[PDB]
Amino acid sequence: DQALYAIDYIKNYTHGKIVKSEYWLAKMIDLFPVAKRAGVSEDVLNQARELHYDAHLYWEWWTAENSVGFHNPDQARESLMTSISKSKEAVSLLNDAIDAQVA
Amino acid sequence: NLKPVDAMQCFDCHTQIEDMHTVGKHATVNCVHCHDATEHVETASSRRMGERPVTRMDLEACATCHTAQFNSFVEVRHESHPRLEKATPTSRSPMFDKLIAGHGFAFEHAEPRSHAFMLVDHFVVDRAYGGRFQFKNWQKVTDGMGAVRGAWTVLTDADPESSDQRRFLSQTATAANPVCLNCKTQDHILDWAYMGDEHEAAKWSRTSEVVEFARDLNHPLNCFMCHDPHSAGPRVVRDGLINAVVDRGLGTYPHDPVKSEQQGMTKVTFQRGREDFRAIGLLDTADSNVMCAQCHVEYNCNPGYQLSDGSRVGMDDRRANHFFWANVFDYKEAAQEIDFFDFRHATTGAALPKLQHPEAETFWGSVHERNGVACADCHMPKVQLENGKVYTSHSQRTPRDMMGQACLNCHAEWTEDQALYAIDYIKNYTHGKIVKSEYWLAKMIDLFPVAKRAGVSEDVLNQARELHYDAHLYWEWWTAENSVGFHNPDQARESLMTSISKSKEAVSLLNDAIDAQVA
Amino acid sequence: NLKPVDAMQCFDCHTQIEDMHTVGKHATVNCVHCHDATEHVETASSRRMGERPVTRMDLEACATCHTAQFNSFVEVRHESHPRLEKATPTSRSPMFDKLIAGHGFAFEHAEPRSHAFMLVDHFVVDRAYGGRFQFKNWQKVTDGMGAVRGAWTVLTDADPESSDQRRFLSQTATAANPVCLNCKTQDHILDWAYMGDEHEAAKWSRTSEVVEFARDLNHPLNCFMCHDPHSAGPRVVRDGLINAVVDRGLGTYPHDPVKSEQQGMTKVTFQRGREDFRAIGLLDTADSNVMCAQCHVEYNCNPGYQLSDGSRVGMDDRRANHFFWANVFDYKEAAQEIDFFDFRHATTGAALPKLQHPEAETFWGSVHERNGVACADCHMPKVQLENGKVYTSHSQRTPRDMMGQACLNCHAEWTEDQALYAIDYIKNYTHGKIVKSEYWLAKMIDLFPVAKRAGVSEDVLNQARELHYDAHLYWEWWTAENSVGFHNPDQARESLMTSISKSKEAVSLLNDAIDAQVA
Amino acid sequence: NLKPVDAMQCFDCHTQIEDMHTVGKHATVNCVHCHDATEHVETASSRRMGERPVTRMDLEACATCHTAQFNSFVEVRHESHPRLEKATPTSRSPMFDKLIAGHG
Ligand code: HEC
Ligand code: HEC
Ligand code: HEC
Ligand code: HEC
Ligand code: HEC
Ligand code: HEC
Ligand code: HEC
Ligand code: HEC
Ligand code: HEC
Ligand code: HEC
Ligand code: HEC
Ligand code: HEC
Ligand code: HEC
Ligand code: HEC
Ligand SMILES: [Ca+2]
Ligand SMILES: [Ca+2]
Ligand SMILES: [Ca+2]
Ligand SMILES: [Ca+2]
Repeated sequence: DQALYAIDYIKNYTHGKIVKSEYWLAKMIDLFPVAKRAGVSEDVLNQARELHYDAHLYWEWWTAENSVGFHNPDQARESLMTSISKSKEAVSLLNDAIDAQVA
Repeated sequence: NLKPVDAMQCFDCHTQIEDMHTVGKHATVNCVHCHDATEHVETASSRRMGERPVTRMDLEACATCHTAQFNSFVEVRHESHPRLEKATPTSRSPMFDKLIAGHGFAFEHAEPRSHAFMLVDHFVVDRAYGGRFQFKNWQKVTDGMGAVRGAWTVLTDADPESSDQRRFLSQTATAANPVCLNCKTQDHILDWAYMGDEHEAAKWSRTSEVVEFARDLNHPLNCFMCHDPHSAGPRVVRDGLINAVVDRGLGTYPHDPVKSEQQGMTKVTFQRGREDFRAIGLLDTADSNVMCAQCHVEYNCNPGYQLSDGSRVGMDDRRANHFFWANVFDYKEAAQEIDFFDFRHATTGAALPKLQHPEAETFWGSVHERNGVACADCHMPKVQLENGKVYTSHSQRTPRDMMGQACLNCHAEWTEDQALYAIDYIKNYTHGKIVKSEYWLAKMIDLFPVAKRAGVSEDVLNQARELHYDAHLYWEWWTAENSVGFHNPDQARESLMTSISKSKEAVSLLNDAIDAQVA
Repeated sequence: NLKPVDAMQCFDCHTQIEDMHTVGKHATVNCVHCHDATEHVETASSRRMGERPVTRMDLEACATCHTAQFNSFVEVRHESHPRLEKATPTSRSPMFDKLIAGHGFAFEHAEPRSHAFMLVDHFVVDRAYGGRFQFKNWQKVTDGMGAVRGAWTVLTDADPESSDQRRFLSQTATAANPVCLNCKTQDHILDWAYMGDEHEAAKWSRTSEVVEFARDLNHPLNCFMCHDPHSAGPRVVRDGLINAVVDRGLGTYPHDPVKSEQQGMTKVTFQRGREDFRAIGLLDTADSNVMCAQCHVEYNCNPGYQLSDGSRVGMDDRRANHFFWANVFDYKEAAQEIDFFDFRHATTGAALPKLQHPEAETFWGSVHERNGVACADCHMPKVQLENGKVYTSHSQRTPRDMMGQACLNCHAEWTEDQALYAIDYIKNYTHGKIVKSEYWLAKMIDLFPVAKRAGVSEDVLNQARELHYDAHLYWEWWTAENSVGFHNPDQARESLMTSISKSKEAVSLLNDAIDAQVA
Repeated sequence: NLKPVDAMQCFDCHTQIEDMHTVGKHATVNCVHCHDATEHVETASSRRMGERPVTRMDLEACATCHTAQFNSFVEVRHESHPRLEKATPTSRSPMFDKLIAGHG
């Protein structure tokens, strides 16, 4: 029971960071149509697309991998925190650009 | 081997301890079990401490003569899933990230696990210390006995050379402050003045550097939090609780003056240099409702802002250590009474409250509470033995693990499966209304950017923000509270229906205003 | 609530207690936990007792600070079948009635059950008090906690107005005497002189009226039988054991002088006025082999007869309280040394020994004993806890209930089923040889009436009687011993083959003599 | 205790019930098990009901002679989770509120 509990600690923690990475990716993705329709420049959209590559990579590795973090818990944690960081940077970029177009 | 000291010599100075120790069930328990005071005795005067004696606060100090209670307390319930994030589709609050955006809990909020881990879990959670403290390795997460022995036996500090709060991992927060620690440990009981006020005799206070404070603390939920070590009689030590019940005269049962008198609290104060320093609350009866309410309540333990003018309320302010001592329908008035809110929502801009596990305030007025039932009856009942000396279980956990003692002794008309079915009926119904409240809150929140970008007036947005306060309060109480409605099902239902009503009113307001701007 | 007494004042007289109490792990344990000495202190001098202080012998005196050990001790093992007669085809000795005829054990001899019941079971067995004492009703047979609280809380006396041993039911015997009680209780520890010799300061002795003595005794297997109450250190209190080990110089391990020196015993005597009165044996180490040997040995605790001339040896004689402290192959010589036998066989007329549960003397020289294993390793091991303070189980019972701790910790090469299979191989083999030994003993016994009636000479019958002594000894050791050979399988095998050899020799002798007379 | 009624008297009016009752496996089951019709019999005509008889519709009316089927029917399956809302992430329709908006 102690060994199973140790596995579940890692899987539960990793899965929560996968879900949070998805929340931030989804939040960024939903801003793209709003930005395009508001007249945000291709230069800004391309900057956001470059951030999307990294936000996607550092998340999808972990939904693709079958151990839910168990095989390398510190690596999963560092990667998923990077995904979230990249999405947040993209959300800020797009929101600011949308707000400038509207004003 | 321990050698007894002359307690009468101590009592020549310590008349308060004499009055307590000589009369209760620890009258034969010598001071040497918990104190090393040789140099203190040689140097103290009637008014000055001299050399400070050593006081043991480890739980093993009580385990020598009370092994059964200690072993029960340190049991790890492996079925209480560990490090399980609440903001996921399969846990308590699927839309928590959207609803709580702007608050430190967004960084991590896991479900509770067994009491042995409370202090280590406080130190390692991602929202507390910027990831500074971690288990030594991932095997240590199982070690309840090690955590009890001391947090620093199982944890590391990423930088022992600095004491500032900062981020060591990118997606962390630094929400921890000294007030939090009062619901994780009382190792600091002699080093902390009542309420965490500045005091000459206090090493630590509300305004301390929390990283330095953390390093001085070791043990979870000390045995003496509910039991006076000198009299062995029932008590509480938590300052904010004593402040609500006694200082503010609210009583142990604010809705019931008679029960408050029968089951009351007496405040006892201890001085340093003849100035009030610390306090305890002795209980009239061994009332677990009040013992557990030292921590299982809604509280302030953090900086915030004034509702009146939006200005900062810092750790230096008494409001940073506060027990509201109010049920869900009295809470808004209680927060207005101290002119306080917690955070501004990141999307809506609304001033919002942050709610903490309010089991004690939720239990008031429930069918079980009105019938004289208390937390311990369901969560730490007497052990049943075919042959043996009965003692009280100290493994505070769900009644599902001990249904015979926790439920069926009172409910003779039910089998175990029938009692579980009754619990699940209430939890299933309540959870569906929590999910529906989140759906309507999320729908309202998503309209704020659309309204702002459409040119909706600040007057209309401010009206919606006022509705957001209520929609949030009447929802979050129930994701914060751990029983998923069981502790007071009719109250949960009325509150969650109010949340939904408030969100719907705000959605209608915003949609109409957006539509007018567009036309 | 208890109020502590001034222990230093006691020590002004009691220097022997001071030297024990101040040094051990009970230095902080006040006398008031076990003594009521107020009127004693008011009236005593260092040379005059004054009023006799009260001493507590109840187990709850220890349970107050050691609940885990107490609760483990009082557990009832329901799978240890109760009141199960050994003289039946499905138990230990199918032909016991034929083989033991002439002895009191023929009236009833049940298998042992849990320790909580030892004093009540002694009082109610059909062989002991003529049926005088019974459980209050048949429900009380389950009440281990009640028996521990006191025998007289669960038993009745058929005639409180008389104190003579007599039959109240027809098929009972009156074998009980005061020496028996020393292996059931030590409630009388302050009222019984060493060995039960007559003494001015002793209320009770070997020659007391056993019904009166019985009425004054309450508790089974007191906690202080293995633990000194003043030092908390390991000891024995049983007079017969101290007499064998120390007075007679045999040592704790008669077959190993080195182990006897490393794991020895120090006799401590306590005086009444100028005179030696009682004694204990303090142990060098916490050696359960010697603690359990206070009772699990072969003994005299009864009147008998002399081998030399057939004369009666009564309770007044020192031989009526005796530990032989000899293995099966040394026993005959040990009994010759004191010139003693137990009974004359009802059919054969042979002088015979009666054997009592010789677990300690059987265990000597076995593979486990030679490897430093002790009774507690298999029968009261440390508890294993995922999280908790380790303590020693006090539920003395078969290892089958705790195979992980009792066997598999040392035998990593085995599963539980493999270890059980190895135990059963030995018990099955040993039991088959016990049954064969009984077959040959019964065949011999049955020839005695045929031989007598055919006019076989007394010289021949006497030769056969001398063979009966050995055939008996080398069989009954193993029905008396409770492991069915497991404690020493090679010795059981050698002894049982000797029994069968002796019976076959007697059968041949008698058949030949019968045939010559005829055819 | 129940006392049987004269079913043939009923059948004088109730030919449809006669055709059904006399032929099936309840031909020996008396009307009193399910109907109290004393005042009805005294007041009815061939075409008018008169006083309305009582008709039992409780399941225990069948349980007297068919206890096994009744006991099987009333069993509660505790594993069939009660009051469990379908519009939640862990049930049948996670997005039900959005999709059904406008319906009760
Ligand atoms: C008079 C000379 C004293 C003697 C004798 C003992 N103590 Fe004391 N103690 C004394 C003072 C003036 C104070 C400061 C608080 C006050 O009452 O004014 C103390 C403090 C303590 C404490 C608290 C220590 C802390 O960290 O805050 C303890 C635990 C304590 N003292 C214990 C103690 C013991 C066990 C004594 C007998 C061995 C003893 N004290 C004697 C004054 C005097
Ligand atoms: C463990 C079973 C203890 C026993 C035995 C004794 N003390 Fe104690 N003491 C103990 C604790 C955990 C604390 C911290 C405060 C709390 O309320 O839990 C204390 C504190 C004191 C103090 C300080 C009181 C104050 O001014 O703040 C004093 C003066 C003190 N203790 C004295 C004392 C004496 C004299 C004892 C022998 C009679 C004694 N204590 C026993 C734990 C335990
Ligand atoms: C042995 C030296 C002890 C130490 C160390 C601790 N306690 Fe104790 N406790 C002890 C005794 C002999 C008793 C009386 C037993 C009886 O029932 O007569 C107690 C009692 C308690 C109680 C019950 C009090 C009551 O019901 O009024 C409590 C709650 C208790 N003890 C708690 C406790 C704590 C928290 C300890 C560590 C600070 C502690 N005890 C140490 C003996 C000993
Ligand atoms: C021997 C071949 C092993 C196997 C099979 C398993 N584990 Fe292991 N584990 C092993 C070692 C030598 C270590 C390092 C410990 C040390 O010596 O310092 C570990 C470590 C772990 C950890 C901690 C991982 C971390 O990142 O800190 C965990 C949580 C753990 N082991 C669990 C675990 C599980 C659940 C296993 C079965 C699936 C398992 N281990 C097998 C050695 C071996
Ligand atoms: C008493 C009024 C408390 C204050 C002050 C703090 N916490 Fe707390 N905490 C308390 C309880 C009763 C519980 C269990 C019930 C629950 O809903 O969780 C907790 C739990 C935690 C946990 C574990 C669960 C989690 O949220 O991840 C952590 C990590 C935690 N608490 C941290 C924490 C912080 C950082 C605090 C100061 C900002 C704080 N707690 C104060 C009771 C009380
Ligand atoms: C409050 C959250 C508690 C903590 C911390 C500790 N105990 Fe406790 N204890 C608590 C309750 C509600 C009760 C039952 C009181 C009643 O009469 O209903 C107890 C009881 C005890 C006792 C008395 C004997 C018994 O009933 O078991 C003892 C000796 C005891 N508790 C010891 C003890 C120890 C050693 C603790 C730390 C491991 C401890 N308690 C903490 C509530 C609380
Ligand atoms: C019986 C009438 C109860 C009383 C009195 C108290 N609680 Fe309770 N609690 C009860 C139930 C049926 C549940 C749900 C348990 C389940 O397995 O579904 C709870 C839940 C909690 C929890 C969370 C426990 C968990 O799920 O692991 C906590 C922290 C809790 N309760 C605390 C608590 C407090 C502090 C109480 C006194 C104010 C209290 N409970 C009383 C049943 C009962
Ligand atoms: C000298 C004035 C004494 C003081 C002070 C105490 N005790 Fe004593 N005790 C004393 C004597 C002379 C005797 C009799 C010795 C003899 O020769 O027989 C005793 C005896 C006891 C006993 C044994 C009683 C029995 O059943 O045989 C006990 C248990 C005892 N004393 C306890 C005791 C306690 C606890 C004391 C301090 C409270 C104490 N005694 C003081 C002489 C004196
Ligand atoms: C509380 C007032 C106690 C009473 C009553 C009894 N015992 Fe005790 N015991 C007590 C303490 C505080 C300790 C020391 C704990 C430690 O490890 O520091 C002990 C110790 C023992 C031991 C172990 C001794 C050793 O290893 O050297 C034993 C065997 C023991 N105690 C037995 C015992 C008996 C038989 C009692 C009834 C006569 C008894 N104890 C009462 C506290 C208290
Ligand atoms: C209610 C209809 C009962 C049934 C069913 C069982 N028992 Fe009973 N038992 C009952 C009573 C009222 C009594 C007498 C209690 C009293 O007033 O003294 C008993 C007694 C016993 C006894 C003791 C018999 C004796 O001769 O002393 C035993 C051993 C016993 N009961 C056991 C028992 C068993 C095993 C049952 C199921 C087969 C059983 N009882 C059923 C009341 C009732
Ligand atoms: C210590 C050397 C003992 C003496 C003196 C007496 N008995 Fe005993 N007895 C002893 C042990 C170790 C056991 C358990 C092991 C076993 O083989 O039984 C017993 C058991 C009993 C029992 C229960 C089993 C039974 O035989 O029915 C009884 C009723 C019993 N003992 C009675 C008894 C009598 C009457 C004694 C004096 C003639 C006597 N015992 C002395 C250890 C010792
Ligand atoms: C001999 C037949 C014993 C009887 C009677 C009692 N105990 Fe015991 N105890 C015994 C052994 C062999 C041991 C282990 C010694 C070792 O070091 O291996 C113990 C130990 C204890 C202790 C120490 C703590 C622990 O290891 O659990 C205590 C406090 C203790 N025992 C208490 C105790 C009580 C309360 C008893 C009466 C209910 C009791 N012991 C009887 C052997 C024997
Ligand atoms: C002719 C005088 C009748 C007699 C004899 C009985 N019934 Fe009747 N019944 C009669 C009529 C005209 C009606 C109205 C329906 C129709 O066929 O036109 C009824 C109705 C009933 C009903 C239905 C009652 C209802 O609530 O709708 C029942 C259950 C019924 N009748 C039962 C019944 C019984 C059991 C009789 C013998 C005891 C009986 N009826 C005789 C006319 C006549
Ligand atoms: C006793 C007075 C009965 C009452 C009341 C009810 N039923 Fe009955 N039923 C009864 C008998 C004697 C039989 C025949 C048994 C056989 O197999 O011979 C039946 C049969 C049925 C059946 C089976 C019919 C078939 O297979 O054709 C059914 C479905 C049935 N009964 C249902 C039923 C209902 C629903 C009742 C309450 C309205 C009811 N029965 C009452 C005897 C009795
Ligand atoms: Ca939990
Ligand atoms: Ca709050
Ligand atoms: Ca047995
Ligand atoms: Ca013998």
